[PDB]
Amino acid sequence: MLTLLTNVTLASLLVLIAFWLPQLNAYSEKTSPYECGFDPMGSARLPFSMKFFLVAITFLLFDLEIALLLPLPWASQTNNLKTMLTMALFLLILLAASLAYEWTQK
Amino acid sequence: MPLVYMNIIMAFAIALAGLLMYRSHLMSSLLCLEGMMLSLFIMSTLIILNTHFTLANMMPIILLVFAACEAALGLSLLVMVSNTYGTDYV
Amino acid sequence: NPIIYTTLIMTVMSGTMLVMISSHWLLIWIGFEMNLLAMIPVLMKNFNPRATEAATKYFLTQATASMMLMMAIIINLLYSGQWTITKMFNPVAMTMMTMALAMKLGLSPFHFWVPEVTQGISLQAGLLLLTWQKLAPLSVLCQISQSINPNLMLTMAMLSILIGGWGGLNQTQLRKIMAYSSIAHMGWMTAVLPYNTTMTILNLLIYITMTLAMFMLLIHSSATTTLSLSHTWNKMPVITSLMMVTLLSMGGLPPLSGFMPKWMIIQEMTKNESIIMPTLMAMTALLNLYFYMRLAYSSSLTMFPSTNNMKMKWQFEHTKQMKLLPTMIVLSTLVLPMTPALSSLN
Amino acid sequence: LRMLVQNKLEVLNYTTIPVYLPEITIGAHQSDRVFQKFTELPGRKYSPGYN
Amino acid sequence: TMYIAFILSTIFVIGFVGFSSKPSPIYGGLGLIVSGGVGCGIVLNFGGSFLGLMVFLIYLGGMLVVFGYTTAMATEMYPEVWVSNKTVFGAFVSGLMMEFCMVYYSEEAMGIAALYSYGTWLVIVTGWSLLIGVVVIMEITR
Amino acid sequence: VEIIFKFNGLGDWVI
Amino acid sequence: DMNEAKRRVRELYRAWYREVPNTVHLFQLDISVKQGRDKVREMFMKNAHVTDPRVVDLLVIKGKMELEETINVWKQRTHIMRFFHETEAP
Amino acid sequence: LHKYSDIPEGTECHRKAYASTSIGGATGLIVSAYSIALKPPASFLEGVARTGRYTFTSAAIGAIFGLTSCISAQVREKPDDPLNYFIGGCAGGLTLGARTRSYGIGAAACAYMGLTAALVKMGQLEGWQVF
Amino acid sequence: MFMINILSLIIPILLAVAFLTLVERKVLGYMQLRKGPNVVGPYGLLQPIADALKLFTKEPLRPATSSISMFIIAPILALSLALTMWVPLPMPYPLINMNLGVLFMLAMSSLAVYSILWSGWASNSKYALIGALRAVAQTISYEVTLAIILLSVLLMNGSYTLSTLITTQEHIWMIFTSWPLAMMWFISTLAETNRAPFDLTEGESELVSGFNVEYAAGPFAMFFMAEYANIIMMNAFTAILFLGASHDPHTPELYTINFVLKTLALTITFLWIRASYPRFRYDQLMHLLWKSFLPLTLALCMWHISLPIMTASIP
Amino acid sequence: LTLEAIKDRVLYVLKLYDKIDPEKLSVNSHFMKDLGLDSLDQVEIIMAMEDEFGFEIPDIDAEKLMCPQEIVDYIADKKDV
Repeated sequence: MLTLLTNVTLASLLVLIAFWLPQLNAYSEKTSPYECGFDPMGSARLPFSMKFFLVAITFLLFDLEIALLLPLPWASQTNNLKTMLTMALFLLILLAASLAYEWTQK
Repeated sequence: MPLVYMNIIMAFAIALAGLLMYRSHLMSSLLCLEGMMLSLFIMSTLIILNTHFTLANMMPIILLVFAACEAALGLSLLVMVSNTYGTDYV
Repeated sequence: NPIIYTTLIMTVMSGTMLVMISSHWLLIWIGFEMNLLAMIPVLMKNFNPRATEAATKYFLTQATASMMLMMAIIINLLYSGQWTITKMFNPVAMTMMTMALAMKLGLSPFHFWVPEVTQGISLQAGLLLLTWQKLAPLSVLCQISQSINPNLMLTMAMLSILIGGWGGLNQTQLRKIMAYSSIAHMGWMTAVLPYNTTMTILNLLIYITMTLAMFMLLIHSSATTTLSLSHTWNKMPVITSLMMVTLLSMGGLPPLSGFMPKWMIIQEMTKNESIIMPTLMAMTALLNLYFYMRLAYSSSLTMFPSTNNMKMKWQFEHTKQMKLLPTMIVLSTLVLPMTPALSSLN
Repeated sequence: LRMLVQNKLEVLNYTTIPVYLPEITIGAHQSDRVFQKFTELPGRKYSPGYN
Repeated sequence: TMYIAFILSTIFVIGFVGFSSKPSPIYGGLGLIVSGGVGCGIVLNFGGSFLGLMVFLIYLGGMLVVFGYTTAMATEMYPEVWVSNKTVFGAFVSGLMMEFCMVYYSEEAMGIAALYSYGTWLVIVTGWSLLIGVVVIMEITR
Repeated sequence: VEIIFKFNGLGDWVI
Repeated sequence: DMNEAKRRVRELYRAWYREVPNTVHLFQLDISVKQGRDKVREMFMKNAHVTDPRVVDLLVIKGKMELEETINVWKQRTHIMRFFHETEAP
Repeated sequence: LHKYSDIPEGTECHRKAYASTSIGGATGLIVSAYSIALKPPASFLEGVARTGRYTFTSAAIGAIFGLTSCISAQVREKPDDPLNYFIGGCAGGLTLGARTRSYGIGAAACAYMGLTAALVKMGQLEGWQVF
Repeated sequence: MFMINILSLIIPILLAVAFLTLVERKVLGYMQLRKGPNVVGPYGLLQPIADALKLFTKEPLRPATSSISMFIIAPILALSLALTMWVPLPMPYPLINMNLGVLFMLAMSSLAVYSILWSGWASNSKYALIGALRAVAQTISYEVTLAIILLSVLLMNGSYTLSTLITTQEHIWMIFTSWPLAMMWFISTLAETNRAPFDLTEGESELVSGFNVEYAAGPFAMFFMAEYANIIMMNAFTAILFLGASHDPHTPELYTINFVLKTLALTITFLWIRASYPRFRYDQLMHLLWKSFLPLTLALCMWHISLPIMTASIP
Repeated sequence: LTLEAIKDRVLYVLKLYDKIDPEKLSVNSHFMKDLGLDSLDQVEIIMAMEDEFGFEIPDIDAEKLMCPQEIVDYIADKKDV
C-alpha cells in the first residue's frame, strides 16, 4: 500500500507541476477541439457496429474460461491425475469447440 | 456477525435498490446488476476464507462465472434494443 | 436450423432436470442459471421488434430474481454453514428465498412481467414458457416446503388469484388471457404447498395437461386475437367445438377434470381448519371462470360473421399433425373418476 | 421459406383477417349455410386420401 | 487497530453509492473500478489472494472494458455527471447519509486445485454452459 | 446493530 | 415563362428561412437570429427586378448550392459570416 | 396490531382510538405507496398531495371506527357481541363517504365495511385461523 | 527504510525511460543511415531532459469540450500502473515476494488499457473516440492469448511465484523447451505494448497520433513515458521468464549484471522491428490472432498440460 | 377541432407577425389586394401557420390565397372537420 501511495502521489505531483507552471493565456478557439483544421460537423455520437460486440462478447466468454484455466498448475499436483486429466483437456476442447463453432458460422 | 459483513450486505442492498430505482437507458441496470453480483461474490469468499471450509474455495469463482456469463448475455439484448432506437427504457 | 434449436431446447430440459436432481444448493442456482441462458434465445426465433423487448422483460426479471436467490442462499450459509437443501435457518433469508421463487413463478405482485412476455412470442415458445418454466421453481419449493412461513406464502397465493382474476376479464387477444389463466392457477398451486405438497404436484400435472390442450389448439387454428378465433367455427368446426370443453375444464365445472385440483385442495386445507381461506379462494375462482366463458361465446357457442375470403381456405386440410394432442385433451377432461390414483404420487 | 411454401393455409393465414368491411364480410347464416353446402361435394367431407 | 479492512469496506460501500446512482454508465464503470480494487483489497486482507486477483483480473480487467464498449453504442450527447441532476445527486447524498449512519452505529491453493480432480461435475456443467452461451450470442446477433 | 439482524461489532481481526 | 420560376424561389425562401436558426445553432454564429433571416430577405431583394425567362431559374440553380453547402456544413463560420461585410469601413 | 389488540374490552376509548388511527395511517401509507409507484403522479408536489389524501383518509377512518366502537362498548355495555363493532363498521363507510363526497360510495362502504368488521369481532370470539 | 528502497526503484526507471527515448531515436536512426540526435549531447546524451523540459515548460491547455476530471485522471493512472507493475520483479531479489505476482503482472497489464479508453473518451474528439475504440479492440484481443500462453509456460516452472522461476532455469533455459510459445509471447508483447507492426493506438498517419492527440504538454509526456515503461517492463519480464542465468547468492550483483543485458537485448529488438515492418490494419491485426495464433496456443496448451504426466516430470 | 379554432389560430399567427399591423387585419379582405405586405410575407406567414397546424402547404395552395379565409377553408379541407 505504501508503494501504491508513493506512486500515485508521484504522478499527481507531476500533474500539478504540469498545470500550475507554464502560467500563460488559455482562450477560446485555442481550446476548441482539434479536427484536422476545419471545425467538427458534430460532437461525437454513435460509431455503431455489431462487429464490435459480435467478437468482443466472445472475448468476455473466453476470459471467463481462462479464469478456470488458472487453477491448473496447482491442480497438477493432485494425488489422482487420471481423475483430473480428462477435465484438464476437457475445458480446452470446449474452448476450442466454442471457437470452432464461431469459426464457421461466419 | 462482525460489522464488516454487515457492511458488505448493505452494499448489496444498495446494489439492488439501485437496480430497481431504475431509470433512463437501461445500460445502467446491467451495471447495477453486475455490482450486485460482485457484492455476492465478495460476501461469499470472505466466508469460505473464514471457516477453512476448503472445498468451497471452488465456489466463488464458479459463482462468478455464470453470473458474469448472464451479464455477458445481457449486453447482447441491449444491442438489439439499441439497434432500433439508441437505447432508453422509456 | 433445427439442429441447434433442439440443442437449446434439450439444454433447457437439462437445465431443469439439474434442478430436479441435485441436492446441493449451488447446483440448483446453477440449474436456474443455465436454464435462463438457454431460455432467452428460443424466445427470439422469427424475431420481431416486439419480441426483442419481450425477451428484455423476461431476462431482466429472471436475472434479478436469481440474484436475490443467490444472496439468500449465501445468507443461509452464513448462519448455518450448510449447502444441503433441508430447512433454512434464518427467517430474514428464508423470506427472500420465497421472494426469489415468487418471481420465478410469476406470482403476484411480482407477476406483471408474465402477461407482457407472453404477448411478445409465438404460441410455441409461449406454451413452453408457461409449462416448462413452471417446473423448476416449484421443484425447489416442494423441497423447502418444510420451512416456509405460511403467512407469506398464502398472501401471495391469494393475491395471485385475485390478480389472476381481475386482469383476466379485460383482454381480448388470447395470449394475454392465457397468461392470466396461468398466473391464476399458480395461486392454487402455491396455496396448498405449505400444507401438503402432493396436492400441489397433482394440480401441477393437471395444469400442464390443460395448457398443453389449449396451446395445441391455438396452434392448430393459428388464432390469436379473439376475433381471429371467432371465424374458426366454419373452418374445422370440431376444434372450436373442443375449445369450449377444454375451457370449461379450466373453469373447473365439476364433472370435468379441472375440478379435481380444487376439490382436493379444499380437502387438504380443510383438515388444517383454515376454513375461510378456501372459501374466498373458491369464490374468486369463479371470477376466473367468467372470462373463459366469454371467450367461449366469441368462439363455438355463437357464430361471429365469417369473412368471404375464407371460402378458398375450405379446400385445404390442415397439415403437420401434432401427435400428442388428442391425449392431452382427453386426459385433461374425462379423468375425474380417477382421482384416487393421485395417491400414486404418494 | 421452403417450409412456408408448403402448408399453404399458412401463406393464406392472414388473408382472412377480420376487419369487417360490409362488402367482404358475410353474416353467419349465409356462411354456415354455404359451408354446409360445401361438405355436400363428394371430395370434401374428409381429407382427400380417406374419402 | 488500523481497521483498514473495515475502512476499505466503507470506501467499498460508497463505491456502490456513486455506482448504484445512475449517471451515465461510463461513470458507473468508474464506480465498479473503485469498488473493484477496494474489493480485491478487502478479500486480500484475509489472504485469499488468488481470488481477489481473479476479480481484479477477470472482472475489472474484463467486464468494465466491454462496458467501455457499450457506451460507444449508447452514449447519447451530453452524458450526465453525478452533479448533473437533482435526483442523481440527491440519490448519492441519500446513500452517503445512510452509510454514515452505519459508521455512527496455502489452504486456497489446493482448495481450488481441487476443482479439477475432486470436482469434475461442476467442470462439466460450466463447460457446457459457457459453450452454449456462445451459441446463444450467435443466435441473437445473427 | 438493530437493523435487519444483529451486527456483533468491534474489530474485524477478532474472528 | 415567369411566375413558374417565382414559385421555385419562394420554395427556396422557405428552405433558407427555416434552415437559418439551425445555421446559427450548429455554426455557433452569434449573429442575432433574426438578422440572418433579414439578410436572407435582402439577398432575395438584390435580384428583385430580374425579368428574363431562363436567367431566373438559373438564379435558383446558383441559389440551391449555397443552402446545399450550409446544410452539409461545407463552408464555415468565416465563409457564411462573409455576407455581412462587417469589417468594411463605411 | 398486538398493541391495538389489548383493548381491553373497550375501556379508555382514547387509548384504543389512537391505535386504530395508527393502523389506518399505516394502510394509508401503503396504498399511497403503490399508487405512487404505479400511477406516476408527474410533478412530485402532486404526489405528496396524493399521499396526504390517502393517508389522512385512512387514518380518519381508523380513528372514527375505533372510537365509535369503544364508545358503543362503554355505552351499551353489552359489550362483547359482534354488533358492537358493526356500528363503527357502518360508521366507517360514512367517513369514507364524506371525503368522496358521494352518497353512493358512502352507502356501499357503510354496509360492507360494517359486515367485515362484524366478521372480525366474530372471529376474535371464535378463534378463526385465517392463516 | 523500505521507503528509500521504493524511491530507489522509481527514480532509476524514469531515468531509464528517458534514455530509452534517446536510444530509440539513435538506433532507429542508424537503421535509416541517418545519424540520430547528436548535436546537443555531445553524444546526444543531454537531450531527453531538454526534451522533457521543453514539454513541461510548454502550456498544457484544458480543452473546452473535454470533461476535465477524466481528462486529468487518465494520465495519472497510466504512469501509476506503469510503475506499479515493476514492484514484484526478481532482480534477483524481488522488492516484494508475491506468492503469485505473475498473475499480478497480468492484472496491472489488464487495467493499463482502460486508461486508454478514458483517454479517448474524455478527449471528445472524433479521432479520439474512433482510435481509442479500435485500440481497446486490439488490446483485449491480445490479452486473451497472452494470458493463456503465459499459463502454459507456467505449468512447468511449478507455481506463480516469480523467484522460483529463476530456480527452474538453473540450466537449460525455458526457451529451448517451449520456444513457439515464446514467439507468441513475444508478439503478444509486441502488440499489447502497442508497438511496431501492431501500431494502431497511436494510429500515426492512419489517425494523426490517435487517442493521444488532444493531450498537450504534461499529460502527453505521461502517456508517452508510461508507454515506454510498459515496453521495457514486458521486455524484462520476457527476459526473466524465458532466459535463465547462473545465480550465486553470495554475489547477487553478478546476476543483475547479466540480467540487464538479457533484457536490453530484447528492448533494442523492438526498435529494430520498428524500422522494419508496415503496420497491419485493424482487420488483419485481429485476424491473425483469432484465426491463427490462438488455435496453436491451445494445441500447445494441451500439449504442455500433458507433458508433465507422460514424462512424469511434475514441478 | 372546430373551425373557430382554425380561424383563431390563423389570425393568431397573423397577429404575431410583423408586416400585418392589427389595423391591417381583415379576414375576408384579400391578403395581397388590401394588405401592403411584401409578396414574400405570404410565404413566411403561411409557412408559420402550417408550422402550427403542422402540415406542409403545397404551393399550389400558396397559389390559392385569394382570401386568408379560403386558406382556412383548405385547413378545414385537410382537417376534414
